[PDB]
Amino acid sequence: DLRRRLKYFFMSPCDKFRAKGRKPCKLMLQVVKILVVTVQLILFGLSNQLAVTFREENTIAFRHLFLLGYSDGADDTFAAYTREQLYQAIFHAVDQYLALPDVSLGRYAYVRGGGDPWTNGSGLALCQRYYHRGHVDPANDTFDIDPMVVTDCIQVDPPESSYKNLTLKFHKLVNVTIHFRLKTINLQSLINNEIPDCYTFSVLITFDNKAHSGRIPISLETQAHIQECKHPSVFQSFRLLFDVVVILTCSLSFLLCARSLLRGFLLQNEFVGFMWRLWERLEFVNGWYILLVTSDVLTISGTIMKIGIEAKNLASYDVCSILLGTSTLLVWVGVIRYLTFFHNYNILIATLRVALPSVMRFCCCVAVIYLGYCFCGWIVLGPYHVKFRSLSMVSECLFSLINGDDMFVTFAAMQAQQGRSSLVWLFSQLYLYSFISLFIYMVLSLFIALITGAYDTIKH
Amino acid sequence: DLRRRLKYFFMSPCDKFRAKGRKPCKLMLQVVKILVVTVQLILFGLSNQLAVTFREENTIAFRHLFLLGYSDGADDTFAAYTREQLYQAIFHAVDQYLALPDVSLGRYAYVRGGGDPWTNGSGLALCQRYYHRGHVDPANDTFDIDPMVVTDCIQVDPPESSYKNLTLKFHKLVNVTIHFRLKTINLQSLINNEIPDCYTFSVLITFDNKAHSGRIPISLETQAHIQECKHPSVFQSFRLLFDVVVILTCSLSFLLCARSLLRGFLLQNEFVGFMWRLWERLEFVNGWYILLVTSDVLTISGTIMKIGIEAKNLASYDVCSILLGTSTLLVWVGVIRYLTFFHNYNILIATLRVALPSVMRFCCCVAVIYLGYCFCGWIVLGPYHVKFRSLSMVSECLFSLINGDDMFVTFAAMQAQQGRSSLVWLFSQLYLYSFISLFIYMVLSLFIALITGAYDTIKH
Amino acid sequence: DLRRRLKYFFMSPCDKFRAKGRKPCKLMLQVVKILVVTVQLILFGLSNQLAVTFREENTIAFRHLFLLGYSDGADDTFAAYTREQLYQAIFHAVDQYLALPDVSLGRYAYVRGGGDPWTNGSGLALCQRYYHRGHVDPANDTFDIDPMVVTDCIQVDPPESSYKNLTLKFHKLVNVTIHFRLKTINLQSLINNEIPDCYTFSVLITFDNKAHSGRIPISLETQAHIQECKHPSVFQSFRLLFDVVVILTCSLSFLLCARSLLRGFLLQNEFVGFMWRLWERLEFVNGWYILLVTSDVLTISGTIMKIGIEAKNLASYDVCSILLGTSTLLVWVGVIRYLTFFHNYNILIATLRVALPSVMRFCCCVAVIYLGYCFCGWIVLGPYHVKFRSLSMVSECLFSLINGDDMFVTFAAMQAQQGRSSLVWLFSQLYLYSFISLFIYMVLSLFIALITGAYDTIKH
Amino acid sequence: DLRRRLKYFFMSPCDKFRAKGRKPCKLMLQVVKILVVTVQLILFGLSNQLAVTFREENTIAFRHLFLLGYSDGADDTFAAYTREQLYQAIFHAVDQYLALPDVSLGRYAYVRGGGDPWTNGSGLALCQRYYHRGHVDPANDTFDIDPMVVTDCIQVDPPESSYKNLTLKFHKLVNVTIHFRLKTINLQSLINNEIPDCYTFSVLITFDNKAHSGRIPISLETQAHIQECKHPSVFQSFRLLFDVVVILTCSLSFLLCARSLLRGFLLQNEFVGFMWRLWERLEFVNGWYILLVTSDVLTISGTIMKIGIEAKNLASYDVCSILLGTSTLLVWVGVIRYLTFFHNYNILIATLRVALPSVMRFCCCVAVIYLGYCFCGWIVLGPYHVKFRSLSMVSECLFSLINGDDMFVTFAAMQAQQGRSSLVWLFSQLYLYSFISLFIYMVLSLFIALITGAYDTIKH
Ligand SMILES: CCCCCCCC(=O)OC[C@H](COP(=O)(O)O[C@@H]1[C@H](O)[C@H](OP(=O)(O)O)[C@@H](O)[C@H](OP(=O)(O)O)[C@H]1O)OC(=O)CCCCCCC
Ligand SMILES: CCCCCCCC(=O)OC[C@H](COP(=O)(O)O[C@@H]1[C@H](O)[C@H](OP(=O)(O)O)[C@@H](O)[C@H](OP(=O)(O)O)[C@H]1O)OC(=O)CCCCCCC
Ligand SMILES: CCCCCCCC(=O)OC[C@H](COP(=O)(O)O[C@@H]1[C@H](O)[C@H](OP(=O)(O)O)[C@@H](O)[C@H](OP(=O)(O)O)[C@H]1O)OC(=O)CCCCCCC
Ligand SMILES: CCCCCCCC(=O)OC[C@H](COP(=O)(O)O[C@@H]1[C@H](O)[C@H](OP(=O)(O)O)[C@@H](O)[C@H](OP(=O)(O)O)[C@H]1O)OC(=O)CCCCCCC
Ligand SMILES: CCCCCCCCCC
Ligand SMILES: CCCCCCCCCC
Repeated sequence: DLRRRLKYFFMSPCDKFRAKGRKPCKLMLQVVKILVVTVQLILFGLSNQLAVTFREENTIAFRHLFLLGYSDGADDTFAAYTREQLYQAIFHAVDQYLALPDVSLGRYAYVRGGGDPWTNGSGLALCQRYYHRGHVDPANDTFDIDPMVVTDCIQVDPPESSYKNLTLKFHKLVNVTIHFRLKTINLQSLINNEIPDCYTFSVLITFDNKAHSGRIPISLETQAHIQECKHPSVFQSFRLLFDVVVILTCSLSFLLCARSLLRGFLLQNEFVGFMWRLWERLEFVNGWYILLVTSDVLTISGTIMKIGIEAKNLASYDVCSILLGTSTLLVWVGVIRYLTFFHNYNILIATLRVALPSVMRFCCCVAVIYLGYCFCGWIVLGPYHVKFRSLSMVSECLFSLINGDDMFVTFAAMQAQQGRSSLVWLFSQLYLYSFISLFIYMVLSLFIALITGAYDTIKH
Repeated sequence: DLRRRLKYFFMSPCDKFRAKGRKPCKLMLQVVKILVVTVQLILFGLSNQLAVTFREENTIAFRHLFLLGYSDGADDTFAAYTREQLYQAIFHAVDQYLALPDVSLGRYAYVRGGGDPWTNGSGLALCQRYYHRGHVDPANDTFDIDPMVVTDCIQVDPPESSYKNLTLKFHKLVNVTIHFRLKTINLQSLINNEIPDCYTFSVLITFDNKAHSGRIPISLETQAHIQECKHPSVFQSFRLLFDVVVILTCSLSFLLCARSLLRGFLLQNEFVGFMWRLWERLEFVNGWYILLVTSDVLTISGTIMKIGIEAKNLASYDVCSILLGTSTLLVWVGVIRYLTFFHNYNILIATLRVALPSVMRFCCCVAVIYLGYCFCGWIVLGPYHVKFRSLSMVSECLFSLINGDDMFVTFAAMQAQQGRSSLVWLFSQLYLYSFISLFIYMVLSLFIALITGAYDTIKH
Repeated sequence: DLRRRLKYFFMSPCDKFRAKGRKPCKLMLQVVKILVVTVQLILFGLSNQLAVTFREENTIAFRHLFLLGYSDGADDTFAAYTREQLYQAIFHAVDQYLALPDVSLGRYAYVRGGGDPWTNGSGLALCQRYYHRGHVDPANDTFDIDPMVVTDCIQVDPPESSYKNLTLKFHKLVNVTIHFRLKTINLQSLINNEIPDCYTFSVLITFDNKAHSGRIPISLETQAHIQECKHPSVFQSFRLLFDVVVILTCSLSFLLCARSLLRGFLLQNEFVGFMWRLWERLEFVNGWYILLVTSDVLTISGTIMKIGIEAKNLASYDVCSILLGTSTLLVWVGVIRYLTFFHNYNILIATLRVALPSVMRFCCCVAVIYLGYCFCGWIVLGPYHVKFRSLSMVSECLFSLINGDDMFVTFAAMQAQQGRSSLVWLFSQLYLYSFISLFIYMVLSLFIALITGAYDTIKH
Repeated sequence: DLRRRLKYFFMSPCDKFRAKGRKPCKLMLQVVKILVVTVQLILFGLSNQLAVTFREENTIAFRHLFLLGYSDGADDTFAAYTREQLYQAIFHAVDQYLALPDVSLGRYAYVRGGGDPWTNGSGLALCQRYYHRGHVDPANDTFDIDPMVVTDCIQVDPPESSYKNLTLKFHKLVNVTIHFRLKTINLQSLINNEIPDCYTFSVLITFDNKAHSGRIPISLETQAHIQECKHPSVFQSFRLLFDVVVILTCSLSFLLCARSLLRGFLLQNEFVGFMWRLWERLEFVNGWYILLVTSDVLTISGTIMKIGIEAKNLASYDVCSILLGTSTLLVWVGVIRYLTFFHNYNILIATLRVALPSVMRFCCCVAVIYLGYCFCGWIVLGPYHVKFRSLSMVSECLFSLINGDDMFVTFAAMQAQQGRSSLVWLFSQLYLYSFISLFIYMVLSLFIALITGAYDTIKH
């Protein structure tokens, strides 16, 4: 009565087909889903690459146009050190903004007004921020500071020199910023056969004095707002149709998997009832179907967001990419289920499955030692070692060391400071050698031993 | 009747010699083949190195001569950013072309005419390509584009300034190219005792505006056409003879191996016929002889191509090198057969052979997870990480991570973008840590376990 | 009588609670200790990061202000090679010191007098050191040297050119130094909500001729003396209270652990006495409590030093950081004790414990081979290889090689010297290949085997 | 009669002492030998470091003084590309040579005459080498060359401009060289308390045109001839005594070890004779004593060479360093013998010993595959990949790949050439992926398996 039903429920697709001759719709549906999801992700990535490259190339051009004495690879060290240098950089940026139409290799339009920091009819805002009251007398070890920040900002209209009278309050200066906007048209879209779209680049140039260290870093950042151009004309819809096909495939997969999960739950309820006459009742849950339902939800939501983005109604590229990428990862991981139907592959998959619990437990054991080392290295070596400045950076360095990467440079950075502090150098020697020896000779060896033991258990 | 024949067929060379005292011609033939094939490959590579160096040195000299403000290591970032910069670069290249006889350290001759892009009597072609109709008004978010490309190209005759009147259509410009040819004689051939040959370098300088990003990259490429000089004269054939010797050795090896394979097939047919009174019948096939026949074919074809190339009748160096290198690899791999005749080496070789099937199956299992990670990383991190821009690049990065290479720089690239997008940085942390942990603690451990299990099976 | 007491003594916390229902104060005390110690370390590190950054940024600004022709990344090669270059560098540094008020982006005050090398009223000391008697005649292979060093030093008062008359004794010059001090106020302290403190930077510029090689390296170092500003005023104590809480928690932990250790010792004495009617009697010692007592002592001492430092009465940041970091590492390592109470985690921890003795013995065996290789590589390759200049550097290089890091660059450095000395290049080939092969194929394999054997022993 | 003698012969030092109470002179002699040999090596290395640094610093100073437009890190790319550049470089070098007394920071004396290439009274030789007859007409694809090299060389006397009339035969130029010598005194010897010695630097500047590629590399090399200064005088022998002590210790060790080996041989002869009433008779040979005798010979010879060198009668630093380093390596490896006397260490050492034969056999099996890959990669990728230019470089790259080092850069170098040749890029993908997969997943796994099997054999 019930034993036959339970036996059918826990049977492989091939033997299920032999038993009842039903159509294996779900399996071919999953194959088609993998295909279409991968194709959609590839097309989306190819489309996004072009936009990313356009933005990056424009920003590099802006750095070469507006930053005085800029060269590639200098982003992290580009700074001013004298009052003359700072004035020259600021005035050069403003003059290049005013000369852009006659000098630039790109074609840019000016944007006026549109809220702060710009007044009406103003294209460029040159704003200096300094403390409301600042009296600093290091000679007398004295200071009187009101930390309230005051902004004083000059407005420059593009053509068709009040900024040259700028006077900086160096002793109380917090920062200087230059804000402007440039409109351009992405013609290289025609390479991919699309229609050009209209970009507005919001450019911010920052001269940062918040450290008050005598060194003022200079940076240029851009933010791109993309719109559909309002008058396209190119001499002489199969992308939304594919998105709809993807949505329908994922919807059908979700419905079939949900029906299977519901049937499994009903059978579990029947079994518990008949056994009245949780690790065991959760044996009725097909984890692969949980994974498939999750991937279907992620794909549908990401495809809706993609439709929005490609129509220019949305600009949340990161979230859409994360959803689509995670769903593609899950659907490809789901291919392991088909390999589990064959004995030779199932041996290896079962080995991994039976090893996983002890691997996780050993990871928990190793984590406390690893975290102790992280904290110690951060506190002791952070003042001296560039790779130990932040806790996340320390963790990345230690993790790379565990895997035998970037070891000699880590030792050499401390070598460069051996003469300064001998105690810190000796401590670094002990710290690095002990950590590496412990984690390579003993920890990774035990991971290998756990996997080998699981494999030997499976093979018998 | 037949059992004796089958026993003789499946016997080692030494015991075969004991049984019938026949001459082991094939074994010494294989030894000689390995020797001569390796010698030929070494000579060919030594000869190709000189030509490669000559071409590379000439091209570096051209970059220093013709690119304004060029310096070594700037190939990937060399670009123009202003109209003045572009004009200066173009005019500098043309002026250096015209001044070459009096300034260059090399000796070059001019080439005139000879088809497009050059007219008759013209040495240098300066061509600008722009859209047929281009109206771009980013101010009004408007554009009218006919994507048909128009080429307008100026011709410069070498001496024995109409180009100075060039006017670039910056808004519709697709690219600018400079084409010319230089003839030189490779005298350093005398270092290797050969006869100098005549090179024609086709030089192409590209100013690329296809991105329309305000940044125009500049590159110089060369193509070398090598000929026999028509009037050699050096004050005061044992290379083709060696090629013929190689061809004959490989032909004899091919014939002997083919005869052995035919005999094996005949014996298999006899055995099946007698067993009437495919994994078993393919046991009659000597795989080492399949490999030897393949290597003989590859060596003969590559040697024919090499004879053609060295006479200057062919220029397909890549295919010839691939054929000869693959054949040399195969003949060296064939030395394992001789080690299989000794018990202690055969133990290890048999271990590898019995492990291989499960290793391939586990590779198949690991491949789907790896590919899912590839797709996810490409879509999510490609906009932010230089190592994740293309799918092949993503695969290379992930493969290097599996083996503990370039890990910290991968983490640091994302560190550099933590402030921008926190969600993407957190995702990258999860992505990298999970991938590395999974593939190093569990996957490589299982490869080790598979090999160890195979070894323990062999030793019992 | 006694067996019950001994059984209670060697019981887990849960079963102890069942037996006597006593309060598990020590366990929750240890949890609280871990929490507060970690919080204190994080706060201390965040506070120290700001000061480190302030000092580093000021020093970089000084290098750009005072070193003629300095650029970032040139610290290790910055040098003078002509007499004119050296004079220009010295005079540029002094002129920039005199012009600092009108050119610097920072706000600095001059410091006068205050002991050597400065006289009263002098801000900058320009001192040249040369041998008392030096006659060097390489033409006649002759020299007469009195190695006693003479110091002649010019004093410059800051404003509100006797140094321009400096004449260097080039042939007998030992070095040149420029000493001065600058007072500044650390305003960026307000970012962390603290009160700005007063920094005195002692700047030393060295032109070093001790090698007498014709190349004089130039360096700039700073030493920061931090004080409480004597007239703070910022428009509109929960850090010392936390330190006191930490001290009290660690004191209570120390007392409870000491009481437990004393009770264990008394029980051991009773057991030996009753067994009259050291590896066994030390079984009565709880090693986790030894570790906890050590961590308590380190935390208390480090917290006292931290209280001193934050009040500006102490400047021993290195020792305080080492104490606090080591204590945090120990308290996090102590979490393993709680995992040992659960069978599945205890299996892995016990595996590590039983493997440790043989791991240490094998480390001892490997150490002599490693040290022999260190000495050989230092003596043979040190003259030619940058990574082999010092013994500690050699050890770092070899250790990185063992773990598969920085291998190809090590080979390439010797490749760059193959033409010079063929014998040394061949020796380096043998040396590197043999070391790497031995230590990767055999040594690490044996570490894996030891751990696997221990794991198999534990699982049975 | 004999069994007692054989039993005594094969006994440990402790049990030997119990049996006969003889003095263990050899063991303490070996301890003293290790100590003194290590001390000698350390002192020798510290002494050599100073001389190496002096030579390197002088050579860097020469590069900055004599090479026009030279900067650090440009050694490998420093070249001339125009006739004007080459003339300027040559004339700048000669002018700096003539101005050296008034410009250099070092103190140098001129050397005149003394054989070729200098005439009597000449300090600098400026020599150009070109073909005897050279007619190159690339326009007509014609050339008439007599490869005999003619040298024409101008002589410059130092002061107390015929070279300015140099005319270069650019079309037939082989190279240009500048030779001169400078005498200096190594004053920094006083830092180590030694006596300054007199250096003669032979400086060679080469402008190399042997490629005839239009790019002429420029290099500067030095050769240092060190002498004892003939008139030392420093205001106000325990190194040779230590060398004699080392020689005597090694002589005594050699004699005792030779006596033991002779006794072993005599006992073996007795045993074979009595067994009449080679793997077994070589069991009578103590391999540790063979090693000790070798190390004694190497140490004595190296110490003799060191005595010669330090007296300035010899200049063979490389051979002496190799001898002393190898001997120190051997004496430190000999410490394993003492660990073999203890069971727990002997287990691990015996594991390594019993694994070694199969490890060597597997290395032999792996070598043919590795060499096939080396040849294939050299021939196919050498034209395109910098890491594959020479066979030794290919081997170093592949060995580094086996150990997971420098993998991503190897892939990226080929990425940079994907557009050029797609066939070569695909081949490189297959080549690299297959090599790395094979050698990491299967070969290293089998090394681990061999060691684990040996360990399990030893433990039972
Ligand atoms: C009255 C119906 C009410 C429910 C409505 C929804 C019905 C619906 O989704 O059925 C899914 C199946 C295929 O679903 P599919 O997954 O291909 O097949 C099922 C699975 O193999 C399942 O095993 P697991 O996958 O391991 O859980 C098994 O237990 C079911 O048998 P069982 O029923 O005897 O237990 C199968 O029917 O059938 C269609 O797909 C109908 C196509 C119709 C024509 C389409 C247009 C031409
Ligand atoms: C009538 C003949 C028609 C066929 C013509 C071609 C004949 C031809 O290739 O024979 C190859 C053998 C050597 O060939 P070689 O490979 O050295 O030797 C054979 C292999 O050992 C083979 O074993 P596998 O290699 O394991 O398959 C074995 O079965 C054969 O014995 P079997 O015949 O009893 O079965 C051997 O003869 O003999 C010559 O090489 C003759 C030299 C002649 C003189 C050369 C100039 C001085
Ligand atoms: C007359 C007393 C003289 C000694 C004075 C110091 C007394 C002192 O430290 O006791 C520690 C314990 C808790 O200490 P705590 O560590 O939580 O608990 C002890 C441990 O569990 C110990 O095992 P191990 O940790 O494995 O060694 C066990 O043997 C002891 O039982 P036993 O005594 O039967 O052998 C327990 O009492 O009790 C308080 O903490 C009192 C709180 C009082 C109220 C506080 C304010 C509200
Ligand atoms: C008539 C003698 C002719 C031969 C002359 C040379 C004699 C010479 O080298 O003896 C070495 C031994 C110490 O040598 P040493 O190595 O310390 O000791 C020997 C080893 O232990 C050897 O074992 P292995 O090392 O395993 O082979 C063992 O067989 C010998 O016993 P056996 O003789 O019963 O077989 C020992 O004598 O004795 C001195 O060192 C004498 C010191 C004298 C005083 C020095 C100044 C105060
Ligand atoms: C039948 C249930 C077994 C678990 C399948 C889900 C595995 C997901 C891997 C991420
Ligand atoms: C006797 C047949 C066994 C297989 C030999 C071929 C192996 C080729 C390795 C690439």
